[PDB]
Amino acid sequence: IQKAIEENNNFIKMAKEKLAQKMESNKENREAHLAAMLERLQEKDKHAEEVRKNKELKEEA
Amino acid sequence: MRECISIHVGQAGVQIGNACWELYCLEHGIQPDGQMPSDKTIGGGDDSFNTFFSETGAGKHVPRAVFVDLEPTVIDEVRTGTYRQLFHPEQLITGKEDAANNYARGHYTIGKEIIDLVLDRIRKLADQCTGLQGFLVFHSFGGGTGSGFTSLLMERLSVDYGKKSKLEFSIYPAPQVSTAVVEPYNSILTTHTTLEHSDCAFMVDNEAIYDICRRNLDIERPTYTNLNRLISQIVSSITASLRFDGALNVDLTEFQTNLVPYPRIHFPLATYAPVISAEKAYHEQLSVAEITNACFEPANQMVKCDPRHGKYMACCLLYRGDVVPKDVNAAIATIKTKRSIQFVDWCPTGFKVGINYQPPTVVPGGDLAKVQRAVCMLSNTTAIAEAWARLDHKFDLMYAKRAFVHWYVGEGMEEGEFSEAREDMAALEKDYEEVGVDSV
Amino acid sequence: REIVHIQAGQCGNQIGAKFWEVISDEHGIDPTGSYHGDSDLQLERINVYYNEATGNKYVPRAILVDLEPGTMDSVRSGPFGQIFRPDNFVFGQSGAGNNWAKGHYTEGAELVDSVLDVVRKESESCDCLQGFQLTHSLGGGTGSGMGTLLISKIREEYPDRIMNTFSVMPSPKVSDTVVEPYNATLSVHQLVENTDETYCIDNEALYDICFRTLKLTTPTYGDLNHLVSATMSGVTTCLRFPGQLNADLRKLAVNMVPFPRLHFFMPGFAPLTSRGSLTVPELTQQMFDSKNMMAACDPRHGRYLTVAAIFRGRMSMKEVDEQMLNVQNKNSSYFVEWIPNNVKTAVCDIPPRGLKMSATFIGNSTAIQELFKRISEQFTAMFRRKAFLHWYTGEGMDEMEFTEAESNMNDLVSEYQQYQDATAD
Ligand SMILES: O=C(Cc1ccc(-c2ccc(OCCN3CCN(C(=O)CC4CC4)CC3)cc2)cn1)NCc1ccccc1
Ligand SMILES: Nc1nc2c(ncn2[C@@H]2O[C@H](COP(=O)(O)OP(=O)(O)OP(=O)(O)O)[C@@H](O)[C@H]2O)c(=O)[nH]1
Ligand SMILES: Nc1nc2c(ncn2[C@@H]2O[C@H](COP(=O)(O)OP(=O)(O)O)[C@@H](O)[C@H]2O)c(=O)[nH]1
Ligand SMILES: [Ca+2]
Ligand SMILES: [Ca+2]
Ligand SMILES: [Mg+2]
Ligand SMILES: [Mg+2]
Repeated sequence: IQKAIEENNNFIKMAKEKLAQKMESNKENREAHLAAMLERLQEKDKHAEEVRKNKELKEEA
Repeated sequence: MRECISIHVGQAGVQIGNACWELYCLEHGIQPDGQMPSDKTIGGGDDSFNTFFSETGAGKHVPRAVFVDLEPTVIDEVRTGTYRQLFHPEQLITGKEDAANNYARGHYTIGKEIIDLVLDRIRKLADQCTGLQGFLVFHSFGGGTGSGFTSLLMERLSVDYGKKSKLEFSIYPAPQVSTAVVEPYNSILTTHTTLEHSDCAFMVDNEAIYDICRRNLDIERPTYTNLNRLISQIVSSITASLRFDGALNVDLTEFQTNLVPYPRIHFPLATYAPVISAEKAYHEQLSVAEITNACFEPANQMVKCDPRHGKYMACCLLYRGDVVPKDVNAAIATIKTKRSIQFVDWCPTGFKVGINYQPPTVVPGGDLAKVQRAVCMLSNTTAIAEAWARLDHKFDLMYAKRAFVHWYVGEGMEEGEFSEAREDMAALEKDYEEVGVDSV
Repeated sequence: REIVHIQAGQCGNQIGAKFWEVISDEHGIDPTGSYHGDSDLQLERINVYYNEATGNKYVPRAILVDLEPGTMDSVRSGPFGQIFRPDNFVFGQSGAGNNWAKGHYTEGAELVDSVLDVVRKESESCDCLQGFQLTHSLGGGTGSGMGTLLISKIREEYPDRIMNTFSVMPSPKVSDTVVEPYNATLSVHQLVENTDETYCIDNEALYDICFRTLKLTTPTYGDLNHLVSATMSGVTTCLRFPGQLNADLRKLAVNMVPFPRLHFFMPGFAPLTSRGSLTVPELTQQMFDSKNMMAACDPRHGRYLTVAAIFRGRMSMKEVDEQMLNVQNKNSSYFVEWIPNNVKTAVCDIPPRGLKMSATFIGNSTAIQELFKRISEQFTAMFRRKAFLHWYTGEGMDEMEFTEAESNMNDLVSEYQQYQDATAD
């Protein structure tokens, strides 16, 4: 009987552990994807800032 | 005592649940306002129908059910529909955005936002139970909700209710009546994720239901309503042993004992007869032998596969209506002497029979005819592995090019989950191959 | 379920005005915003494109943008002009003069925040926003440069919202302006990266349709926009009317785009009939006809990755299933075999105004390659000689930035070829 209880508890524990790991990993992955995409857009804004800065360095000529 | 909580997930699960609960009401004489003149036990009772219906002091009979969808379109129809009165509003749960046929959204991105509330409502239902027996989960393989959120819920229920029984009624995707080309992906993923948390799952192939509706009911182009009403008839046959009770009744757990030789081999094939129009039924009373014969014509199966090319591990017949053991045994003898029923060498060849006396009813104005007797066969056969193979093939065609995979990775998933699920499916296919091999 | 409409530039504003005309007709909305239709099915999904304003008025969730004032005055002057939010007109004086840099980097950059504030207001009153749609042109300067930029900034503020565009492809057959290939390549460089779906409206395809099939030796921009409005009404039909399909833009995009970069669609419409002088089989072929396509591409020169067909009108849907299965099996060689069941088909039992039944066609075909190779050709014909570069370098751009856009588009074409050549084994 105690072995039966031990196996039920083991099943519950590892169900919980694997699900928690999966949800943590998914949160990390989606966060990294968004972050990469946000920083890419920011670098794009930067190139935009650079070129608009450049326009001011030719009119003074 | 021995209550069952039904959980209907996604569009398919919700609409099938509508069909099933309407049919249950008609079967038990429960009105759309929840009242049942038959029941003189006000506020409660241990009657058989109480396994699926709780009672209020005001005499309402409330389904032991909770409907969940990540978008409100489908459940709103319930809230405003004919049976709006049956359900406490807390039993109807809706999000705002759906899973867009993406398993990741159903399991992780949107599902996590509502899983705790759904579990709380399920707990509220379970706390009313004096001896809860298990859960019945209705869902589709192909939808993002019906796959991902169903899988997440099954994991969580395994945690919160231990090994307590969880049965599935799962809609297998038809190649041509679907909204999504990525349904093989979701099917494989959810089958992999829930395989350890389901004790028994009844797959319903929409292509089989569609063909049955066309051939047997002369319906040019069946709708979701036609398929759902037929599916409700099958679910009713499977659950009648739980909801009714009599001398010859055999309780679904007793069949479950025979139908599952190993924990992974828990996918029975369901066949149902008679499916016949009112026009064809007139002056065509169908005998026990005739419907029993129909049970072995593969065109009546819920899943398109060939039992005759596999081996039987179990065969159960669930009759309901005007049926007695003499006729059942006679028909079974004729079938045994005239059909290809090849059992694996390691299990007996007998047929397990149960009979409920309450006759099948039908939704008024539906296309299915009212009949005096009907039968549902539940057989564990290796042939159902074909349904896996087919799907595993479609998956393989896309994943080789990673077609559509970016939609899942974008929602936080990894290709490793895809590969792990596919390998689990391959192991399942070889398990089904192995069980059929002969001993030495 | 709410979509937010943005029209930018001359072409974008004009075809968007026509789109609103058509769909308001279909939904029973008059130029003031009142509803006078004879079907409650006209309003079950009215919030998709309209806000319900005080006094039971209906107002487009639309946003009119331009670096010139003439198109806003014309839009108000035209039919249904007084229905839009008067505060949603975001205007400028200085214009862009068919310069991509002036639309993307310098002047459109000054007006972009003004436009984004209006977008934010519209968005914050949405119960659940599903995404954006942009009507614009790629050959111009405002619609091109400023729309690409506005797309990027919207993705910054709505990274998890669907961005679709109806992008009009420049063609020498309709516009004299030489530099249009530069603008088209520069804007495609952005579109490949920041959009979920781009419906390539090709002016060459439109003029070819209007001439050879509609018998117009001289078609006006209105003649082409008639076709474009019909197409846009078709593409949005599923979202606007009740059916047996529960799909927002994210569900449809998931079903239609197998690879993130290859999201450039080949629209099609049928029937295309002239004012001088129909069965499901005929609609079905006509819709798959290379001469009903709104992109200047031959589908039989490529292979379909995914296809969606929307039928409008009361018809035998059994027959629709039959004819679609028929076209698929009798043209199997033109549907990639590593994507099973890649053709989807919807039916709406209410036809568009003026027709008993129409067939809108969306196609993700590798033949779109042909269109992208056309543009590129024109592009190089100038860049190898660095023609007119001063127009852009004067605004601050570098010459290797043109090279990046050209190589990105060449990479996109090479990618369309890769999956056209792929096989199951
Ligand atoms: O993607 C866009 C443009 C677009 C893309 C794709 C689709 C589409 C059409 C069909 C389809 O499957 C068909 C569904 N089956 C469902 C049930 N069926 C039954 O028979 C039920 C009964 C039981 C048997 C059969 C039919 C999927 C997708 C539609 N439209 N978005 C619009 C947009 C673009 C840009 C800006 C704004 C908006
Ligand atoms: N039998 C039956 N199957 C259905 C029904 N509705 C949907 N399906 C199945 O579900 C698949 C499509 O996914 P849906 O169920 O519509 O979507 P969902 O489960 O609500 O989750 P989302 O994808 O996020 O919308 C198809 O493959 C169908 O087989 C139904 O009413 N009856
Ligand atoms: N179909 C269509 N295309 C147009 C229309 N007006 C302009 N265009 C196209 O857009 C390009 C010029 O862009 P334009 O509309 O002037 O936008 P802008 O230059 O940014 O203000 C040309 O290549 C035309 O083909 C129109 O009314 N209909
Ligand atoms: Ca009772
Ligand atoms: Ca002209
Ligand atoms: Mg749904
Ligand atoms: Mg202009």
